[PDB]
Amino acid sequence: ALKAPVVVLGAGLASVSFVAELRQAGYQGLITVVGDEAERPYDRPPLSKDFMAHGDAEKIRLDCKRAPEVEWLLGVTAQSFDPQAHTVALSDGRTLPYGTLVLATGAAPRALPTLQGATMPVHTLRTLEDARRIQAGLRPQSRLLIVGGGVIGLELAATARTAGVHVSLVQTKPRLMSRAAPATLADFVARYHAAQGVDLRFERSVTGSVDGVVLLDDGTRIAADMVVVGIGVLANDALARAAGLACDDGIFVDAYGRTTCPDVYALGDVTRQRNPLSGRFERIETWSNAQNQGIAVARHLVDPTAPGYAELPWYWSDQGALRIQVAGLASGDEEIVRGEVSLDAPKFTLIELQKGRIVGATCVNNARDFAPLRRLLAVGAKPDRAALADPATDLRKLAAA
Amino acid sequence: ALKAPVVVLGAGLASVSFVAELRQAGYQGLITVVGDEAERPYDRPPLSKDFMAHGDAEKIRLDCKRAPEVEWLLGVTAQSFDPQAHTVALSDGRTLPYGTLVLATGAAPRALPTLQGATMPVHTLRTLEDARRIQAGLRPQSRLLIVGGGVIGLELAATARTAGVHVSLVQTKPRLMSRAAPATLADFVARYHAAQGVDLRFERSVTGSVDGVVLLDDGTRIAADMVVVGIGVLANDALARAAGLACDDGIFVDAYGRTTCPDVYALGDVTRQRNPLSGRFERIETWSNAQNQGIAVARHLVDPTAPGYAELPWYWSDQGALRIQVAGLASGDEEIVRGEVSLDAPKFTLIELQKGRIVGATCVNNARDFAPLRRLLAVGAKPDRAALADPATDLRKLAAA
Ligand SMILES: Cc1cc2nc3c(=O)[nH]c(=O)nc-3n(C[C@H](O)[C@H](O)[C@H](O)COP(=O)(O)OP(=O)(O)OC[C@H]3O[C@@H](n4cnc5c(N)ncnc54)[C@H](O)[C@@H]3O)c2cc1C
Ligand SMILES: Cc1cc2nc3c(=O)[nH]c(=O)nc-3n(C[C@H](O)[C@H](O)[C@H](O)COP(=O)(O)OP(=O)(O)OC[C@H]3O[C@@H](n4cnc5c(N)ncnc54)[C@H](O)[C@@H]3O)c2cc1C
Repeated sequence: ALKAPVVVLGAGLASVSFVAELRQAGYQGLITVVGDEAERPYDRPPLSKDFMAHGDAEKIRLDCKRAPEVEWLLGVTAQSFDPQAHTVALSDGRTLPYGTLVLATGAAPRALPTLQGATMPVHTLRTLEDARRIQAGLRPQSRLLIVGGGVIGLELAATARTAGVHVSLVQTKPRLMSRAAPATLADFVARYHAAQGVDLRFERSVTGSVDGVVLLDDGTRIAADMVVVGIGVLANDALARAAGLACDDGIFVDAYGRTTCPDVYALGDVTRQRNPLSGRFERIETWSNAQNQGIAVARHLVDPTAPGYAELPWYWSDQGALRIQVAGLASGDEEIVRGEVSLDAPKFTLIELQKGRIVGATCVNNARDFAPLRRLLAVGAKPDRAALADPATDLRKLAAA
Repeated sequence: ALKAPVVVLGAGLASVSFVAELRQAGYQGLITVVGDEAERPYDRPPLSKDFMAHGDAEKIRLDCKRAPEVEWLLGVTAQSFDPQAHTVALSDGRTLPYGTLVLATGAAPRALPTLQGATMPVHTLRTLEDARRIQAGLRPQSRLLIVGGGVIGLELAATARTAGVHVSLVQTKPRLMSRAAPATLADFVARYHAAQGVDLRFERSVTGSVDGVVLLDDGTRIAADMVVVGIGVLANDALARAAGLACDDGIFVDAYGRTTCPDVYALGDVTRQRNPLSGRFERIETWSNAQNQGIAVARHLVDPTAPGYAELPWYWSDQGALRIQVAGLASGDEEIVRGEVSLDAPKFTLIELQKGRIVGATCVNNARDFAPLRRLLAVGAKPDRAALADPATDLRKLAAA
């Protein structure tokens, strides 16, 4: 089952969380981690947040303390693995044996085909190197165009506006945060960004670019000094595909993290896995999944009596004055709005229900509500809906009881 | 790898094909097949075709000759399996041990929620029992309503019209055969059925039924003596789900038929698997997949040097005077029409191309063209497109050369 030695491909959050849990759970055999970035393992959420603003990479490193006795091969790329021979081929000419192989290779930004031959700066934002490159171009009064209205693009928009950068944003869908964000939240977020001076363009797509100017499918133009593309990510599943594992923009895994290849597991952004709320497979793209799935897979490898991964999805986003938290599903058959939705000191909570059962929640500038809502969500609570609306109600009381 | 004894759950085409290939490839260990239907293994395509018309089940049995030394437990249901203990629990109180378990449990017709409490005959068409029940109600001059415009519904429509039954058909999508059929084919097929007296209703859905009359979402009614629902199927993946395998309306498998659980494989209609043409995972619902995937998985179990499953998708449908064959993808960036599309002695070929490469083909009443087209499709041929259109061209010549 858990056969030594353990080899993990990728040295991001999922990998670090996994190897720390292996050690904490009592596994004492070899652990070797192969990471292609020549960087002390680091967390990505700061890259479009405080790092983009203040630039200190020594504030964003992951804690590998709970992972003693691990050899981290940084700056080296796993090029293939042979699941029959139980070996991994590295870019430095070495080969690693494994008893258990764990693919934690994450995902990479999708390129925008229409900007392939661009002769102006076009960047994506995934790595520390990416963040440093973008930051170097955030000149005050310069013009930035962001393609894509997902959370990372919006976080960059906010950061850029704070830095005195003019920002335009092109979104093909009619709303921001089209993936896993309630419409009510998305509409409010657009109003917020518009009020901060972001030039939002909905239902437009980029058709190309010429001499520092981007072209749109409504026949118009947007001049910019830099483009940052953020239209989503694609799983880094090439090694799995080549080795014969089941993959489709993501490695399919069960709740134990098992791939279709015996002795090969996968975790984090690279996986396509069951969302327990929808009961469908999806590629989850969140910090909490990377950490939680890594921990759960490790725990069950060391102790097979442990349950499989079962945590429900959630994320957060920091966009200027908006501290956004979202859990579960973006929609059901009912939304309850707790508080007023207003640009004047924004503070509200949304609750999504399905036939009376909580299936999702949102908090904007209300961290205290979010924890009890996630507990109610976890057990599929069916609370009195007037109480959920009634601002006199205390959610922590409800969650404990 | 291939560990004896072998246990297969399900006794349909995929199972029979798999166990016959195990024997032909030289595996001599135990094989036991558990089949819930108390029927000599039989093929399903005749059920909406010649069987529905002539009623002789002894013309539709599968050949288990190439599968000697197999114990077939007919009329018994596998209730669960324990992948740790390597056992299967049967409905008759017995337990089977396995070295290799193969899930070939197929799929079952989706029920129509709006007809759940119906007080008129409502059937689906999957099994021999289903076919016999429907056939018993095909009284001449009776009225049949079919819900769903997939191939099986259309085959039943044709059979019913031939039997003198009045037929109406409700399809929610704007075209028939919305799944994997080129629009050009679908439009022609509608014209054909309309000309044979089928009352087609597009872009309508069933909202309910009252006293022998079905209600539609345009506020209208259709009276019928029998409803046959054919809005698709759902994978029979309950045992896999309960045992912890990765599933999502279908058991995920790689090209070797491996599930996420070691020593457990899956084949046929129950699987979600890579379509090599699209490069995406899909649940394939075809006779050729059931046979071909079963054979390929068996071959590779006995001989691990054999390639994984690699066949490209295709199916056929017999609808009255229309002998339809479809291979590959329903669309690309180009369609070439070979011949005239006409209700007067229908006979034509479609070819779908993507950047010059053949990615799909259709033949209506032209079996001789279909085989060379599938060969061109298999190697991704990029033939001269004027020649593909030019009716003077011989496709068999092209395929050999
Ligand atoms: C800018 C940014 C902001 C974000 N903000 C938030 C947030 O506020 N909240 C939130 O919920 N989530 C956020 N996320 C998402 C989050 O960070 C991811 O879900 C998380 O990084 C996934 O971790 P991972 O370990 O699975 O993958 P990764 O972090 O991508 O780590 C995988 C590593 O493996 C490497 N690798 C790939 N292939 C190979 C190979 N063949 N050999 C060796 N190494 C390889 C990769 O280069 C990478 O270093 C953000 C992400 C970004 C980029
Ligand atoms: C009416 C009809 C017409 C068709 N026409 C065509 C056609 O012209 N061309 C074409 O390409 N395809 C056609 N098909 C599709 C085709 O027949 C299927 O793709 C094929 O039957 C799939 O084979 P299978 O072995 O995977 O599944 P199945 O045939 O469904 O066999 C699975 C068996 O396992 C049984 N089972 C399920 N669970 C258990 C359990 N727990 N224990 C024991 N047994 C279990 C099932 O009841 C079933 O008997 C048609 C299908 C139907 C129903």
